[PDB]
Amino acid sequence: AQNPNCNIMIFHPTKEEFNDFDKYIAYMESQGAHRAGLAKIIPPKEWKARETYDNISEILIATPLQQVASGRAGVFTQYHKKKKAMTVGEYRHLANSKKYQTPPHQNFEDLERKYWKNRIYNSPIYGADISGSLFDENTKQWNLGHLGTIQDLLEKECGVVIEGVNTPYLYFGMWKTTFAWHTEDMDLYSINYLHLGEPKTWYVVPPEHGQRLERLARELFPGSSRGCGAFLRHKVALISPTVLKENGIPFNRITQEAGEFMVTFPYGYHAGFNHGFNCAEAINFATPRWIDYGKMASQCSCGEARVTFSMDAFVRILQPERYDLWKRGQD
Ligand SMILES: O=C(O)CNC(=O)C(=O)O
Ligand SMILES: [Mg+2]
Ligand code: NI
Ligand SMILES: [Zn+2]
Repeated sequence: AQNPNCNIMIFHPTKEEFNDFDKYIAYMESQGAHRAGLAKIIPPKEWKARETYDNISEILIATPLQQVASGRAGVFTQYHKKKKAMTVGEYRHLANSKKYQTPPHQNFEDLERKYWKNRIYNSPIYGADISGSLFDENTKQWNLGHLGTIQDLLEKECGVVIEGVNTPYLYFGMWKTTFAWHTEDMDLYSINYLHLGEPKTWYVVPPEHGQRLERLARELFPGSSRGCGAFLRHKVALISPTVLKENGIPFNRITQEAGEFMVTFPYGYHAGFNHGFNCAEAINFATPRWIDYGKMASQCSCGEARVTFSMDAFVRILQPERYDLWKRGQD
């Protein structure tokens, strides 16, 4: 069995290997990359996402979100307070202001220490889930707006034609912006490209050990667990690496820098934080190996998780028994 310790693997495809996206995902899996839940892909030196980032300041962040924490430094939840719209240029200036800018630090490890010590005492502002793309239309390799769609994959694998679409989303981050512990909708893959700016640190639990993280989370967040048998789908709970180590939960960590891709694999729980002003693009995708995970994915039916239109068909076809309850939670 490849990669039996479930380490995060880093790949360096050549320009020729970068042509066929599906093939390269299946190659990474042949080497055991999915066992970690997360892999890093460094593009060949000849590749670029677009020519420059000099003209993105007029993109609108319609609903910036202030991430307010509650709890203790290593075990907290966050809620998102809506703020007035602002452009990317306005947000960049805000991120770089004295109130929000990255503090002085020695290296990534020191900054990670500072994040876990101090995150809860501040409320950073995040642009999230902004439909759009920064890939040039002429970029033919690993262009996150030109991937094979999940609806087409389900049709190819299972024969059923379904409604829905699959487009990418932009994220604008700042120091301490935080992504809570979660798997993807319907335990899909994700891919994330860091277009510009400061890094993103990731934490990940191997898919084979995801239920260990869920059990800890039910212990640490006991009211939330009583409210919903899949409350991590709310995407609000944080647990630090120190707490995970104290409780014997298997995980790994890695820092993504600008110009790098990260792939998350089905049922790989992940969380993390941004180091400073940055812009990322991400999208969900499927492969044939996903189908079995989609069929078994938990679902939130309490009303909290609310998700895209296109998840309807996935639940309806892959999880017909759960469909009526889940749709009630959508309405
Ligand atoms: O840019 C981001 O914070 C969100 N990314 C993830 O959880 C992911 O791509 O799966
Ligand atoms: Mg612009
Ligand atoms: Ni994710
Ligand atoms: Zn719920």
